[PDB]
Amino acid sequence: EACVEPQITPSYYTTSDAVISTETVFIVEISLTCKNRVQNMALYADVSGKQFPVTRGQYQVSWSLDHKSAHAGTYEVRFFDEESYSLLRKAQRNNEDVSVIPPLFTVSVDHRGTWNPWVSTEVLAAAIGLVIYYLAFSAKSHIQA
Amino acid sequence: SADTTILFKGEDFPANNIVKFLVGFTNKGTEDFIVESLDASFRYPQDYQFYIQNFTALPLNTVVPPQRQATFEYSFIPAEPMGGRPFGLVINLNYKDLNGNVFQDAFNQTVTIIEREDGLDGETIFMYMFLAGLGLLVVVGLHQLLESRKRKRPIQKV
Amino acid sequence: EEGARLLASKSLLNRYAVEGRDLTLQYNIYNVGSSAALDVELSDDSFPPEDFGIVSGMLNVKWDRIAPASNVSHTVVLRPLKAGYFNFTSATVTYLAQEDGPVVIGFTSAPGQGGILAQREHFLDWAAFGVMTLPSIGVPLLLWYSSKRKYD
Repeated sequence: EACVEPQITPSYYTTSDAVISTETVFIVEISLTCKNRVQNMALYADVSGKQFPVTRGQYQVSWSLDHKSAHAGTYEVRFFDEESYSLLRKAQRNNEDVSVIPPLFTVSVDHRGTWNPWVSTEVLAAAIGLVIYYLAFSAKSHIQA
Repeated sequence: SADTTILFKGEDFPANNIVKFLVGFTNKGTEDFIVESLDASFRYPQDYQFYIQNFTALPLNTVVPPQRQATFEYSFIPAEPMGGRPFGLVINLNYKDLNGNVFQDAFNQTVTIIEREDGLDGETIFMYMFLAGLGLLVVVGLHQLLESRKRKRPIQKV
Repeated sequence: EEGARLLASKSLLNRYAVEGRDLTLQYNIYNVGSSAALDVELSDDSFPPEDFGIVSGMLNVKWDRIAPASNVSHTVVLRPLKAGYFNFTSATVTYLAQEDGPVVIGFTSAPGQGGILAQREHFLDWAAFGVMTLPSIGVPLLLWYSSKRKYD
């Protein structure tokens, strides 16, 4: 539980085409198989002061935010065990910092390159019809001269 | 570990919001329960006798031994606007034996939503309506102002 | 103590990422209950064999673990064969709950069809299709400019 071997495998998420599509969830897979026997207990993930609902682990941090408001991959997410979460539940009302409670460990995430494309990948196909306006202008000229 | 519980997270339901319910029933009976079908549909709260809307119910035929539970999900989106009116949501265990008859062993729940807009694009329709009303009132006002201004002192008009 | 079980629905994210892109099906879990589930089953029963190929033949994955330690596999690599119309039929995700035993038959089927044309002869496809005809773009303009230079 001390993260003796900090396994850090970072991979990003496609997040579809967040500019046009609505499935805008940035869920980066930072795999962390540390020297721990974490099992049958909800290892709580506090990232930017927000406690993510942890299911089967999550190690995949999922910020379900719009791309315009989630163009960030670097995050310090603190993993707290059951006792640390219980202590935090009482310490938070006391205006105590996240780092003044005995934690389990911490993870640093770096996934710069958020959202990676063009806004419209299909409407530009219809723009090929604009080239026929040149021959239409030529036909108008033929009508004229 | 876990026990029987039915839930729906967050009460921020916009207009015509889709509400989902998940139910897991711990079977306290003396025998394994084989639920053939489940009852779930929205209707008029005061008069539940008539079926104004029949919500789709997928057959499940779930089998659970006693003191265990199974989880099932449903999702209903009110086509007609609604607010501040719970519906039935009655839980009926349809367990049948080799005899071929089902014995009804039946609580209620709540549902509510705040209505602002609806349609393919409700916001643009409401904005267009507001703009049309503003334009008609403004054009009437300016017509009256032009009629009044292009005269003498409007005191002998009476 | 609560529900919020598996909800691994297959969404129509991109339908076009890169040339020769292999679909990376991912499964999402959101549960807060303190209990655990056993005997996971991942079956690719409803998949298009003509346009998508499964890595490990007929995928039948059993995990039977609820732990933040790790998971067997949730990144299904569907390898396409050739360009065309691909349908995201469904992905079978059942659970043989050790508490009860019978199969929790759940598979999210969606009518999501997407078109990816020939990459070489959407964006790359249509761009290559448009730029295929070179003479029709330049030769009339070449003649127009020749006439202009002869007349101006």
